Amino acid sequence: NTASIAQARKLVEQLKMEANIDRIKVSKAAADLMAYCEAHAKEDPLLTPVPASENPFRE
Amino acid sequence: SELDQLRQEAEQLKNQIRDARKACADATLSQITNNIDPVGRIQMRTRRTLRGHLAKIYAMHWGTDSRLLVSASQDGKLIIWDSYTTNKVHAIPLRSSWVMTCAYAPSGNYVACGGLDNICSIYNLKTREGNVRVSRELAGHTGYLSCCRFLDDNQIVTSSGDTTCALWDIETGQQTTTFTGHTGDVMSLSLAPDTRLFVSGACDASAKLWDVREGMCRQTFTGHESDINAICFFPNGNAFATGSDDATCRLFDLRADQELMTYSHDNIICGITSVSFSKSGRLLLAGYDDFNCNVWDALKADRAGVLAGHDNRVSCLGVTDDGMAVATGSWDSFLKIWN
Amino acid sequence: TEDQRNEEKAQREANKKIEKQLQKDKQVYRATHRLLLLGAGESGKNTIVKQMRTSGIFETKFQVDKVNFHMFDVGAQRDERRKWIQCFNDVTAIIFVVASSSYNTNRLQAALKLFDSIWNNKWLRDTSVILFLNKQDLLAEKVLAGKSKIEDYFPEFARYTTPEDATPEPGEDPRVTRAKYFIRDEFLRISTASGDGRHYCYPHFTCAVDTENIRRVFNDCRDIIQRMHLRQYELL
Amino acid sequence: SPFYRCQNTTSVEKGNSAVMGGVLFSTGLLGNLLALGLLARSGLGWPSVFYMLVCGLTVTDLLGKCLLSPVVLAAYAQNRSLRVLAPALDNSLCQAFAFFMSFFGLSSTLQLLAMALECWLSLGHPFFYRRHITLRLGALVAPVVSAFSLAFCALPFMGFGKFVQYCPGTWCFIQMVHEEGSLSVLGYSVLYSSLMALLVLATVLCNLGAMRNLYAMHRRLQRHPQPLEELDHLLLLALMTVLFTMCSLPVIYRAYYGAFKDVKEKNRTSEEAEDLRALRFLSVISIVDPWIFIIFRSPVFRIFFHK
Amino acid sequence: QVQLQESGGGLVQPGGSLRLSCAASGFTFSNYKMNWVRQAPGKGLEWVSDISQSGASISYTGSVKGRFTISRDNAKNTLYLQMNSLKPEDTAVYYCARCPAPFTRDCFDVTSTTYAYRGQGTQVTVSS
Ligand SMILES: CC(C)CCC[C@@H](C)[C@H]1CC[C@H]2[C@@H]3CC=C4C[C@@H](OC(=O)CCC(=O)O)CC[C@]4(C)[C@H]3CC[C@]12C
Ligand SMILES: O=C(O)CCCCCC[C@H]1C(=O)NC(=O)N1CC[C@@H](O)C1CCCCC1
Ligand SMILES: *[C@@H]1O[C@H](CO)[C@@H](O)[C@H](O)[C@H]1NC(C)=O
Repeated sequence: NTASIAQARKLVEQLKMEANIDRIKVSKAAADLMAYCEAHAKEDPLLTPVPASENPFRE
Repeated sequence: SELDQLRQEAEQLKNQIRDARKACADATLSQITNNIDPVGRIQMRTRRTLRGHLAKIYAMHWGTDSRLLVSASQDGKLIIWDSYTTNKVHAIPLRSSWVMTCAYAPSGNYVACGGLDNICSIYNLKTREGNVRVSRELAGHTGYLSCCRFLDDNQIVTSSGDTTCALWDIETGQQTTTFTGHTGDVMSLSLAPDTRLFVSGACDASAKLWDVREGMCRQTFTGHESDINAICFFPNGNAFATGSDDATCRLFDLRADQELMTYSHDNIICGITSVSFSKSGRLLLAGYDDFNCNVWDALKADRAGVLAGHDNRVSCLGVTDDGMAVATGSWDSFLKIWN
Repeated sequence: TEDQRNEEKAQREANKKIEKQLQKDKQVYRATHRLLLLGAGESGKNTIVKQMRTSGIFETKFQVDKVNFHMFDVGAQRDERRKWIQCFNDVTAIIFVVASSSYNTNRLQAALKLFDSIWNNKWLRDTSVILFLNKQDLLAEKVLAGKSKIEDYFPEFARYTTPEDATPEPGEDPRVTRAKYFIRDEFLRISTASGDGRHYCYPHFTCAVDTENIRRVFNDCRDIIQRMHLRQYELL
Repeated sequence: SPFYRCQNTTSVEKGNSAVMGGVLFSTGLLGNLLALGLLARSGLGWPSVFYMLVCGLTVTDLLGKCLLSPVVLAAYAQNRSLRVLAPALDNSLCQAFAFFMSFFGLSSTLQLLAMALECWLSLGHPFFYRRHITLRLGALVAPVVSAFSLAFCALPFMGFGKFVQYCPGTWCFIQMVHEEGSLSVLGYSVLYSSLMALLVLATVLCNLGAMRNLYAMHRRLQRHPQPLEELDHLLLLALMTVLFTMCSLPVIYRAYYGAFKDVKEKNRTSEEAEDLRALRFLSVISIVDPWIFIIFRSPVFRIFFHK
Repeated sequence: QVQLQESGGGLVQPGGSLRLSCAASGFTFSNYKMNWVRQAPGKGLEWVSDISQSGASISYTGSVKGRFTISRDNAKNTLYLQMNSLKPEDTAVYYCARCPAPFTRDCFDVTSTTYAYRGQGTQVTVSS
């Protein structure tokens, strides 16, 4: 019983600090992830394949 | 009873969190997308096959030069490869044969590994007039080691099967910080691009965001419905992806504090063992128990490719820092480099 | 490019030295058989360890007829086994130790449930289990003269009879013969339901004073290897 | 009167037809092609030591039939004996025919001994098998056996034996009878068949040792789509042992009968027909090899005739 | 968020009857095998019964065979345990347990202490 109430006291305190945070809209967060991918699309060799002369694994 | 009152207050606080997340869910990631061009068909070929392990491979980790690779197998061996030439650079025999994880230091001077012996062993690769030796053994975990990642040459963070995470001072061998709060075996950890935060996934179907310099849990994410096996940060550090036993990958946003996307198919009924992102974050690569690796479009959640070359379970996955190639380890004792 | 050619020559020589060492390690690896020792503390698992002869795992090495065996015992892990038990999918056999006298908490039903999950796990479908029903002398006391009963925990024991092919021990009461073979048939019901010819169960009755279990592990492992070799002749 | 009538003849003797020599090739071609068709589906996905040994045996059985049979069938069609079949090649066609016929008999016997040794070691000494028998060793059986068989069967080319043409003139083989009893001619004929006798004896003993372990394995399991059990593996080993012994002894008996019985009490008409049946019996091993080792193990065949 | 909530327990005379319910949420209920486990006031956690994904595969522990009946309702995501002829030995805290993974024949740690996919339980007391 002592270990049960001790665990429940820490569960309440953890939920208090997680409830009082500032959150942004999902649309704002989705637009940031989408804008990150389009600004680095040309730098992704798996997305845009490099020429065979620039590929170190092509023999 | 006082125990009943705490359960009621905890249940009240969970409803406040759920309403706050629902208040900021004005749109979905699919609606913001669905006007952008799809990825297309991603067709990668095997460029290298690495042979020499005698038993199943459990982990691999790329070096920061995107050329050297370390892998761990349960034949009690740790092999460092040169992926450009397929030459073996080092072969470290391990004291315990049950290794479950391995790591490569960003400086390239050290390699760590651990497993069922509840010890994280550090190996010095730059020994003056000698071979590779054990620099340090880190003891203090009461469960099996599941993951480890270097912060620098003197700090490393580990996951364990005793529902805890720890931060170590390698020079003194002592736990600087203990991260507690999970109620199941922690299976994976992923460091942020700036080594101030990390995320962990455990067998309680939840993921937690930790602050390294304060040792506290900031956010908890409860999207999955089974054990989480893998976790990986987005390249910008504002999101991460998880893989679970419910045959589903999910994407979580830190600032929105909720799940964004689910990556699943009707004919996929096997768990996910490893996840990783491409350099830009557009692709999400996941290793599965049906011996395959699926390439997902992270923004549109439609499968773009399949990596099918292993005869047994795919256990580990890794993308280079320059984004040139991916590496897959498997239970058939082979590593492949795809491009 | 003289230095570039020399450093690849030096890298090729270092790869040759590693491959020679990995040939010696391959011969040792396939000449050694690995076993997992699984069981509760009360079951007499530690008594089996001395018969064969903080830390996360313990290892015992013994040799029977110039054949090396490495047995591993789980030392410091939590009771949730569903993650770390996948590491033992390629062992030659799993040694499962059961306290046959612990039938009245129901430790016998707990051992039956653990055996069911091991037998039906998807990563353990090709791993054979050597089953040791331990402490037959303790079972002998509680059945013949003791008032302890097994029908209350297992109602099917009333209809059960000794099989005709069963061989009672010399100087053994018939009543304790039914007790031993009823517990054995509980495990054989699980194993024969979904064996499918991939893995097999080898049940044995054992005691602390036996000192013959090391030979019985050798004989069962020989049969396990023979049936693994037989699967290569159905080549299509 | 020389013992071998057709050693200089230039035509096929009256009273012979290619039906018997055409049936053996026709049945042996369809059996071995089907077996290689099944091996391609499984191995290439359109391996064990036994898979490597079986492929080497099937390749030898297919090469032997496709290389010897058209020469025999051409003789019957053109009404010309084996030494005037190719006038640009003269009698070298008969010498090469006899060399290859003895090579395929010796090579396939040595391969069947290695397949009997492999099955006896894996079931009789499983711990010894795991330490020392590897996939590299199983891939080196057919090359090393063929290299030895090519060198051993070339001893008459070095002056230790003879090759002669047999009636009706459509085949050539080792000379087994010498009128003067020369030790040069008769020494190799006895040495070849004595070696073949020891290989057949060792193959039978190894198959009996493997079948003894299979019965013991079935006996333990009795105490307690569909995969092959122990007894149908024992059934296939028993069938192979009976046919391999039955089809190999006529050749061995002719070599000893031709070296230790005086020529004057032998007749000639009966000896011609008996030497022919000995090599027609030896040809049946290649016909039944694909069925015992490949086709009867296929799940595709087991659908039609379950057993 | 995987949640299991039990209800239906209470004080019952010997030979009486009780029906327990387990409302499930946060997962696909039809993909998992469900279990009932209990903890006596002195002993540890003990497995009681289980039922497969579609029903039709039911097992009990020996002491409750012929008296307990486990039932499933995939439409309502509810697990049931009908209890008949209750004994004083049945006094326990009964928990609703879920197997760790979907589409699996085996269930490993449902009786382990601190298992994540188990509910808070309900108290059943049998006394005259
Ligand atoms: C002159 C022409 C008309 C006839 C050629 C005669 C030989 C040169 C041939 C006939 C038999 C052949 C052998 C028959 C079987 C095999 C097994 C074969 O191996 C396999 O098929 C699978 C096993 C493995 O790959 O090791 C390797 C070639 C080899 C030795 C062949 C090598 C070439 C041989 C000796
Ligand atoms: O002269 C006549 O009428 C028939 C001549 C008798 C020889 C048959 C030749 C040919 C044929 O005609 N049919 C086959 O199958 N052949 C090929 C057999 C061949 O695989 C075998 C291998 C083992 C060693 C011995 C030969
Ligand atoms: C065949 O010719 C040889 C000489 O080439 C001769 O010695 C031999 O007796 C002849 N055999 C016959 C005619 O049967």
